Amino acid sequence: SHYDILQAPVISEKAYSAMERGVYSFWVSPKATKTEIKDAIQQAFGVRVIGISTMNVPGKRKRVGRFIGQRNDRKKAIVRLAEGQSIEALAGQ
Amino acid sequence: MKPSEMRNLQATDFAKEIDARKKELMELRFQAAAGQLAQPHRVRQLRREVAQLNTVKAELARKGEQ
Amino acid sequence: PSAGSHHNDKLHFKKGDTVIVLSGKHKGQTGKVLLALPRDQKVVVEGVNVITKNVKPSMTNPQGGQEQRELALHASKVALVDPETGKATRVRKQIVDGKKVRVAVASGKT
Amino acid sequence: NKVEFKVSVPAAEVNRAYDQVWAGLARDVRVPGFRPGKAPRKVIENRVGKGYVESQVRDRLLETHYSQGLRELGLNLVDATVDPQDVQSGQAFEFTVKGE
RNA sequence: CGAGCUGGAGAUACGCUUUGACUCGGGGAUGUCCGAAUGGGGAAACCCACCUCGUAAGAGGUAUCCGCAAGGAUGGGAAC
RNA sequence: AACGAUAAAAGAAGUGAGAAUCUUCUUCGCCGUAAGGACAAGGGUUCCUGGGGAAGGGUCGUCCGCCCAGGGAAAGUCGG
Repeated sequence: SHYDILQAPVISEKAYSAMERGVYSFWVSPKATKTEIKDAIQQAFGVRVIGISTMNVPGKRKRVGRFIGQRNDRKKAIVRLAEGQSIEALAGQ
Repeated sequence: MKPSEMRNLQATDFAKEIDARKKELMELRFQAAAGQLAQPHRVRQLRREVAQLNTVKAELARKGEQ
Repeated sequence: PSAGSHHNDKLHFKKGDTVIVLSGKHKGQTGKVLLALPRDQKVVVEGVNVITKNVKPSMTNPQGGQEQRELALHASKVALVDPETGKATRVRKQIVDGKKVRVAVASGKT
Repeated sequence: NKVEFKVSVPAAEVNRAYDQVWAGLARDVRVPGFRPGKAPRKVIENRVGKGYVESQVRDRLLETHYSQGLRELGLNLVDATVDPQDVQSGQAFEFTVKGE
């Protein structure tokens, strides 16, 4: 409802260089919409959001072996703020 | 966790614990992909406590309704 | 390997009792059991000491010669041996705890 | 025969001492977080900024002394025992290493 | 039952256990999506609804066959 | 025997345990209704960064559309 719909944080170099102006991005569960998540990111931290996307995101990866490869699907959501430059301390990271 | 000093709660504060561990574990994942998580047991025990809630209230729907 | 299902899932010994070693190297060598499990059936007695060496790729300045560790064993010994001779279990008594059984042969102490 | 050697280093040359090593190693160490060339501030101290900082630098400096000590003299010394001392919030750091 | 456990691959650390863990017995509760599946649709696991209960979430109902108060039914079974 | 169209190559610099065959430079040449570019079907993560070198690459290979780690595709209006 508010704390639901999640997956894993983001740490790239581009997802950070843009976070300096107010561009956050938090992955979500393999199943989620855009209307339900919209009210799960604003009521989770405490700030209005405008943009937000979510879609299947697979990623075949492995090492050695004849046991194929698994396809992990983890949707990703990239929210955005209008005037809010920071929320708590995750922006000053 | 299981004693009678837990199932005595009504359907207002007892349900508050349900969304208390789910949100807590949410702030534990961000430390798993950042190298700040040093308590692997903070997830095992946590999820184990979450099940010790939805199972209790579920019993109050058969013992008091038949 | 049947996971060593030859015997059973229990243990005729503990992790705090005195157990000697026989039918092998070092006869009459008494010691205390540390780590042990019924699965792979392993016993770690302070009696049998085997000089071993650990190998580490790169963990902040390796430098590790031959350390001193213990070696696991099987049911090639006799647990609880104080009468200067190997015995077993056949006397079950009680004191004030009716939730635990006792062991004895011709004495009573354990 | 037991001898204990010690050293007293002022907090004057301790801060910049790590600022050159931390940022210096970051430009070499391979971290899945970011590519070797750009590093934020508040990320490396969260990845390995726990026991891969004051520890690595310590074992690094010490090892250099023992290594070069055998290259300038050419004679294996005796056995010594290094003792890890508690680290402060960021000031004078002392240690004690004795031997036979 | 009892003083070990943390699945096979056995590796690393955190931890769970003598206020009776693990494991074995045996009942309960949770049970996404598909699958006769039957809400409607459909190149299985995908898309779209409608209604009722209701702070959000969320819950339940929603095919056709015979009696038509209950209930039963068309699917699956190596071989027999 | 063959190493897969008779569109050829050359030198310098660099790298490296080791280079005809990787990189850089400057020249030579060949395609130019194409040997350019953009989509669709179809493949699937081959893409980009850093690594690696057994095997695949009809020689080498320090290189790869090969092997590993990570990251990368955010649209009320383009398709549906």
